[PDB]
Amino acid sequence: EDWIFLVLLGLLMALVSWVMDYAIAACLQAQQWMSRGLNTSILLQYLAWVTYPVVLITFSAGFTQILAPQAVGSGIPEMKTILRGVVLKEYLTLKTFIAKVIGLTCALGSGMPLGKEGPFVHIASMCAALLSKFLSLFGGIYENESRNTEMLAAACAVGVGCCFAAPIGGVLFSIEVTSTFFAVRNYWRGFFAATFSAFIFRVLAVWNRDEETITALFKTRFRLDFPFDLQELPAFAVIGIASGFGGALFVYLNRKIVQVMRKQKTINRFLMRKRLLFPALVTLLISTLTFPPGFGQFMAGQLSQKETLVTLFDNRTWVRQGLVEELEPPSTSQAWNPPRANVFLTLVIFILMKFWMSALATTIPVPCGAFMPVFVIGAAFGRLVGESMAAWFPDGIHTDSSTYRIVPGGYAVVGAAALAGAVTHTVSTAVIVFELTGQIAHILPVMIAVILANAVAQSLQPSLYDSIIRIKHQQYRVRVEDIMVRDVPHVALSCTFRDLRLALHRTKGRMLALVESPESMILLGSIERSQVVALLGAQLSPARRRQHMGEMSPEEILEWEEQQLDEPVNFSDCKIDPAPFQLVERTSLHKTHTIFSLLGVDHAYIVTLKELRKAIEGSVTA
Amino acid sequence: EDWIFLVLLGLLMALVSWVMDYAIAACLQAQQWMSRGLNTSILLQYLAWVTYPVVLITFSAGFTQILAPQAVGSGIPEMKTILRGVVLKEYLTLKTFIAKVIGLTCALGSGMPLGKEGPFVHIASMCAALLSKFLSLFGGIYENESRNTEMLAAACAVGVGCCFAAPIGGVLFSIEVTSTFFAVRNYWRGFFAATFSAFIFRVLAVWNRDEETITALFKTRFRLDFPFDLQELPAFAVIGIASGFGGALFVYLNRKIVQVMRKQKTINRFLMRKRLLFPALVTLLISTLTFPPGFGQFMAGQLSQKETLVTLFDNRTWVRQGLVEELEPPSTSQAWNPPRANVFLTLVIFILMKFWMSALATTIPVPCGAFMPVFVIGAAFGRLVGESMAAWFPDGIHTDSSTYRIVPGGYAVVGAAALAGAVTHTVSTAVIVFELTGQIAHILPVMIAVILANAVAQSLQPSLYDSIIRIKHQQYRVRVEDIMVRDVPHVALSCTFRDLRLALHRTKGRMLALVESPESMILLGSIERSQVVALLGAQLSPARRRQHMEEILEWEEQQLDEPVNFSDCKIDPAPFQLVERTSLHKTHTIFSLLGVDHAYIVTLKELRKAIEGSVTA
Repeated sequence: EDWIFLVLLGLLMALVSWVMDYAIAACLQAQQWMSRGLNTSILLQYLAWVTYPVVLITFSAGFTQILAPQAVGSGIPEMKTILRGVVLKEYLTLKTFIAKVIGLTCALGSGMPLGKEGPFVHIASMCAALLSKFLSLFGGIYENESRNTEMLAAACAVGVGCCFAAPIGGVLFSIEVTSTFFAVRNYWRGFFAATFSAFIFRVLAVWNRDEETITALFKTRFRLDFPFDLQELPAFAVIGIASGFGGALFVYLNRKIVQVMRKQKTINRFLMRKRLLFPALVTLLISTLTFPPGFGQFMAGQLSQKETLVTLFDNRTWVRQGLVEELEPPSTSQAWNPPRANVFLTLVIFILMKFWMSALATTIPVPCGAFMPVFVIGAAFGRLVGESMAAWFPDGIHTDSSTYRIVPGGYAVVGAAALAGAVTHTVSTAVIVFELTGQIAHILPVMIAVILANAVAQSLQPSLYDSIIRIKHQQYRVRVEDIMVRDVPHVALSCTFRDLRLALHRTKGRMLALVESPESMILLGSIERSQVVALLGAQLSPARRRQHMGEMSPEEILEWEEQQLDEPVNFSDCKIDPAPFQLVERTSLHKTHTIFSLLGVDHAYIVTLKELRKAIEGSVTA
Repeated sequence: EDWIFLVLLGLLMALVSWVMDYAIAACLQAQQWMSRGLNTSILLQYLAWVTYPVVLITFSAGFTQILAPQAVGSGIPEMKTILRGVVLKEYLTLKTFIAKVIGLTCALGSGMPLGKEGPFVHIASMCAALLSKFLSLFGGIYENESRNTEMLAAACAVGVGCCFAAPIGGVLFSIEVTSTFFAVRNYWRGFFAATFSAFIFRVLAVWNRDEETITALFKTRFRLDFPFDLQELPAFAVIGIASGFGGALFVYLNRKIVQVMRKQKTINRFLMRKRLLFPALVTLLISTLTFPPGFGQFMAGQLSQKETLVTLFDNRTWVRQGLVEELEPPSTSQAWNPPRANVFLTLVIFILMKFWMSALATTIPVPCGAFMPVFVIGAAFGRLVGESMAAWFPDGIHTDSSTYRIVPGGYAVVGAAALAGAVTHTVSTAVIVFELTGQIAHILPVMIAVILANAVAQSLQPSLYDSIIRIKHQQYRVRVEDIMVRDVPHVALSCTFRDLRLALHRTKGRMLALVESPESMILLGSIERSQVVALLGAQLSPARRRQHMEEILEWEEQQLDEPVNFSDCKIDPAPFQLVERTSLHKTHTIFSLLGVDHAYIVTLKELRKAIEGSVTA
């Protein structure tokens, strides 16, 4: 049951990933062809390069808003809530699936600096849930909510891995971000299905002849014998620490911008009146600023995210390219070398500018991710550091009568992984970059930088997903009993339905306490609403009524039904939930936190969560 | 607090690992020098090659028995119970630490086909606990038990990673074996400390000039551009499936041998009388069977585990060595090519013999691991498959007008990873082998073989560590209430200490419920042992009697009317909570979350006995 479900999930995920990659590649090449074919005049080229991304962003935003507004956003915090016990059923629908897929496809094909990790993991979970209902028609065993949650958790890992074609890093990323306690059984299913999905995706890529064989997406060609020297270790460490700041700073600005979007009343009014104008305006601004013959000469704006990341991982030293540039074809790296600006100046401009472009683009009401822009900007930072170090040591480092030339690509990988970890607070970023590049020779520098960046970022700022979810010994002193109300309705065993209907019209609660006797008061079991509906539906069979012997007003029928309320109730056929939640009134808040973090139950033992959460919010912010 | 603790744990672990590796290398080179220096006569060479491993094994077994018999065994299943909530305090001692370290050193220097991961992770747990106890003198915040368990779990990953110098693979392996529910916070601490463990170990290795730079332990030199072809995918998959059998079979035979070692009364009596003879006898047998000029010519017995594993990872094709063997120095692989036996025959003999050799050596009452023999034998199996495939395709596979030669080293890596995963039921083994080899070019075939082997092994047999711990719709019908005795002693709030001492002398339980009245039975508050100690200490103060102006037991009885206070010391009045009607699935998950033993008193012993009774019928 489980294994075939994972296999099918992986197969459909590989198909979806391949078709989305093909669509975004087609959109990108269409954009490049339109830009190049209108080179006769700068004005027409600017007009096309502006209108195209604007058109795609407006179309995606409008389609997502009309079809399913819940598709807006990354969705990773949403599944964090899902796996913490808060079941938002509205997010897992076919309409939201189509809206999110089309919106993410258009956003990624418009050339916007956005990521796919969030919407794609959301689609992973949604597809797993849809396959769960599809298999439910062939058997009720899938109706279990615990197994559905397990499959959703596995599908998160499957989607994150299929994003990078990295089954290990994807599953580790999902474990870090979507949960705090993870079962090794769920790890097994998630990694298995992610492996199958990556296999099928690579086979499809080979079949389409996009890649010659099953290989890495971001191939590097660093030296394996001597990839790095010991004297390179501390600077690499610095690359981490600064990246941590670059992480802690980033999560700051984004959280501010949305607040500026939310707190300002005039901006809110403009959004409520002209919701499609803001994405159009920001896309206009970014397209104008990244115009290749304009400011794009200082940013290499003619490159999309993929080729930019590939170029940043180049193993050659750009600073020394000026002497051996006669016996090779024109490589892509020449786009980073304008005749008027040095490599270092271009890298600094790209960093300082793409930083705030990504910060603003992450706030757009479209399905998009943030891991890709952070990865690209960190790769640029690492490339800058590596080029600076190579400039400081033109002939490399001397060790044991040998001279080893410094490779800026290793520094770029280090910086990308470190800044991704700093922004996200996840350890798998090293695993993801390792599986993307295909070389683990730089394992120690990347790892040290990632650890340092994650540590300093966690010391400074919480994670970006936590920011989204928050925007979208003295503990023993406080007691819970001080806010408990003694007024609770009780139902006698031999009472009539009059008191029951009076309580139903008086109390809007979802549950009632059916006690055995007022003295012992041993509660035997809760009653579900679906149980009552099923009993009512089955009771109206003519056989039982016969054996247990038109413009009319409904009041007469209601009176007859009231007079016919002397029949017994049965609890044999349908299921009964045997597990109330458990706490003690004197439980320490640490154990409370651990238990509620373990599985995420909204209810405890009647006490409600609303006022307790109000008190907690009033005890932490002040 | 935590971070510096991890840093110190990593530093000491790296130092211990480096000194252990140096000692093992010194013992191995001493054995090789002794064997080579007595080549004048085969009899004396055989005598030395027999006595030396026997001497080290007997010394290790005797020292472990005398100092701390608890150090016997791998230590992983015992650490798993510690993380499941069963606190066996006897294992985490200085004496067990010293005994286990010296036994590991002697056993791995004797040339025995054994591994270190289990005993080494046990060292990790013990040193983390000892560091906690040492620095607890500087602060009380560490006598909390939960944080002690967290650092034990972190040290598990620390030790497993430092074994392979693989920060990611070690932590993931530890998560697979030692726990079923793991916190990402514990992952962070364990991975941090393991990373600095590997860093310091590599720095020390570079300083000692053992390695030129910080690099992989088992360097491979496979082609990075095109490492494998798609037509190689199904055979690689087969390498997994058979390895799964090779896993499920292995865990079988070991569990049988110990059972035969346990059930047989004569062997057991010999063990009580001559416990040092059995390791000596088995060491004599294995040394005789791996004698290099004897049967070792068909098994390459001149090579220990490390160089054997390095040779099995060679990128050259052995079958074709016979034509281009004139312009290179004599490589280690020549040890696998006797003039009388082909490569395939030698590999098959090595497989068939080393399999049962490792199976028998895993049962020895010395601290040893099984991952290294399984890894070596799986590498041999993969090398055999790769050589056979290269023989079937002498010029490689043709793809896109190109011809690519088959590299048996990738097959050896795939087989080793698959069989290690099949034996251990751990997915992480791919990451460990990847960080050891330093190349991830064969990544997809490795994971396919590992997952297939793990699936078939789990379908067939439980894990080796589970075997060790077990040797050392109608489900809903059975209920717990059917085995409960309704008679439980109760203590009234208005009673004297006479009834309390009577209950303590009658009931051996650690805690009792002090209720107000037998009717309401409202438990107001528990009394800790420290509370009783404080009351006893304050009871003997002469100042209270003086200022208010045998026989010891009578005086205490006369002084039983003093007040009690609940202000100074801490009290935890909230024991763990469960429902009697909890279904078995979530019951199993909880008894594996933090893991409990007791619940609400109802005892689990009779239910466990009933479960154990479901096997004979």
